[PDB]
Amino acid sequence: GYFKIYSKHTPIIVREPEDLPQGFSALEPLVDLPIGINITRFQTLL
Amino acid sequence: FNCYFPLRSYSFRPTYGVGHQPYRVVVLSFELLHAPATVCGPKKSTNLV
Repeated sequence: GYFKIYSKHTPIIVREPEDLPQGFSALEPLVDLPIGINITRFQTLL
Repeated sequence: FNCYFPLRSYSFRPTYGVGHQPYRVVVLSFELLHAPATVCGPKKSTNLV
């Protein structure tokens, strides 16, 4: 039921295309939403 | 006439007796669903020894 979000902001210095950074960063939890809703599909918003 | 529409009204005047002087009633209906519990009673604490 619970919906959790993990995130960490990192200042990348590497160029933008196809460069997922070769390193390690542990993502910290932000919130724990006590919803009771099933989730099967998702989409980003821009 | 012969169309008695269902809306009626009250006639509260400030010298009525009990049973006719108006009351304010609210009901707090509780329910337990499959969702996680979000509303709960207070949890008092003690000192730090």
